[PDB]
Amino acid sequence: AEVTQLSNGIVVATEHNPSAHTASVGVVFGSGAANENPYNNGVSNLWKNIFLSKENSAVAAKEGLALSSNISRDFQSYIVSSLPGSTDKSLDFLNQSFIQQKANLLSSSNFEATKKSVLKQVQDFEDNDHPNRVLEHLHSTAFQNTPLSLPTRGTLESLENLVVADLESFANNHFLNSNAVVVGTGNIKHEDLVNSIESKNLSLQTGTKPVLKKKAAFLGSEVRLRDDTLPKAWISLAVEGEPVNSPNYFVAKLAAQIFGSYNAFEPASRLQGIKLLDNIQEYQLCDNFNHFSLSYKDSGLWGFSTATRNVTMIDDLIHFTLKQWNRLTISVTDTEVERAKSLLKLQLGQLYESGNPVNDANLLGAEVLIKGSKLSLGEAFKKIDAITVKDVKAWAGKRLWDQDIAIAGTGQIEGLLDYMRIRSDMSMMRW
Amino acid sequence: GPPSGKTYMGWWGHMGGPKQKGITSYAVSPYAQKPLQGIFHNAVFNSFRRFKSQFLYVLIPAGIYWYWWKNGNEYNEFLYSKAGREELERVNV
Ligand SMILES: CCCCCCCCCCCO[C@@H]1O[C@H](CO)[C@@H](O[C@H]2O[C@H](CO)[C@@H](O)[C@H](O)[C@H]2O)[C@H](O)[C@H]1O
Repeated sequence: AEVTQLSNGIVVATEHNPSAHTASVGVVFGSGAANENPYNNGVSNLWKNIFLSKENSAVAAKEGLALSSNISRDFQSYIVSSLPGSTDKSLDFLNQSFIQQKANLLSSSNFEATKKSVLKQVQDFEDNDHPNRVLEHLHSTAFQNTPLSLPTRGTLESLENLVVADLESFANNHFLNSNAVVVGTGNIKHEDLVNSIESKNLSLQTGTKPVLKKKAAFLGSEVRLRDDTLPKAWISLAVEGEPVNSPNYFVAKLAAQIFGSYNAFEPASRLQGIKLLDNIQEYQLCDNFNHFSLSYKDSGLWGFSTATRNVTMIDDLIHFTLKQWNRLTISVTDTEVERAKSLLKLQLGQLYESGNPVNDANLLGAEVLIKGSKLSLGEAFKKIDAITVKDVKAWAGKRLWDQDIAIAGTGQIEGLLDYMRIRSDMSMMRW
Repeated sequence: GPPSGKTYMGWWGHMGGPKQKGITSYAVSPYAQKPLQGIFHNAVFNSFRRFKSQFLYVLIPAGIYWYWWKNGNEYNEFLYSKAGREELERVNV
């Protein structure tokens, strides 16, 4: 992970990789679902889909280019992939699609079909993707009536009320130069991509700043979507976590790594050095779980998600997990922190250094849009190696011990007890 | 453990009710709610609700019995006063 960034109005950032074999060029905006309203919610997912439209994709396919678009909470990306030399043609397609096709892609035939696609797409997700649907409701109840609560794909209600005018108004306010970063990852060199950008000119949609509003706030609450027809109980629970640029960003991630992820069906997963495993395998409290330390611009979420068929012992699953979390404040051991350090590094490694250029493009853009430059692993590893048991305890003492929680769940959740019973387990009795 | 009989109530996870689908519920942590002031805002205001709706079902029988008591109590008082010894000799033996 090595960065290089320059500017001339349009901020350009790249990251060379001599052993790439391909290259990805694109634009990333510092506005995602958290920059939408409860009524135009889904407008970004809508943009993503028209950019990947059938027509637009053919025009790129003939050019030997592959398209990619990712909608998140804080950022939004549109990336083009090609061979290392065809990079000059990728920028032409980008310039063509976002500085000329302001009405090409927004035709009544293309739009109504795309709208129809994302509509069925989202209907399916809400209908069958239980673990992600639950996790989305977790964000929805935790940050309710606040920016961070809106689902990245949007709601079926506001999705079907959208018109080309909604797409345009969003573009006019967010697809601006001051809210973007041109990204180039793969094998291409920095002092070469900027030239092709300087080769052209104009300034259509510039000078203007994006809009502002209220900041994300965590609220202790819950949303229960009971469905007895499903074969499992899917739940997600979390406390208010850390925002990107928080002093405890790495400490929180190390804490999540301590409890990690688990798949009851994979032999090696059952053997991990996570004390919680000794409590949940006796009666097989779940099929799987995974801890997380989600971080965004305004706030974060630290917690876990689980899936279980043991619908009569959900109280034990929750009880044991939260009881292990208490340990982070009062008894986490040195070895537990050292095992977490090793594995956090490993995960940060697989994330920041995959052989995939589109992954690096999204990470580069989204990061420079906040801190001004992507963080190197070498520095990340140094901060991770410096984390002490005390750091973890001090952190747990403020974000975990006797703190409000956000819960969401669907399926056979009758066995999931009331809020207070769950909230109580966030601390222990003592003299 | 031995097999005991079936009942209309089970336990957490298999309570005995019909399958539930389509109902979504929401709640907020007591820690995030206004430090309890609903003792003299929506309790004294909404007070006498349970009163004016049900009081008749209690008051009429209460009144019927109280009247019957007072009536019989006064009759007894008269029966045992000087003015009532004549009627007392009659109604008694
Ligand atoms: C039979 C008649 C006899 C009656 C005797 C009365 C007993 C009184 C016990 C009083 C307090 O016992 C005390 O309770 C509080 C919760 O209220 C516990 O607190 C625990 O939960 C609270 C949250 O609610 C956390 O903030 C706290 O960090 C945690 O330790 C505390 O650790 C325990 O020590």
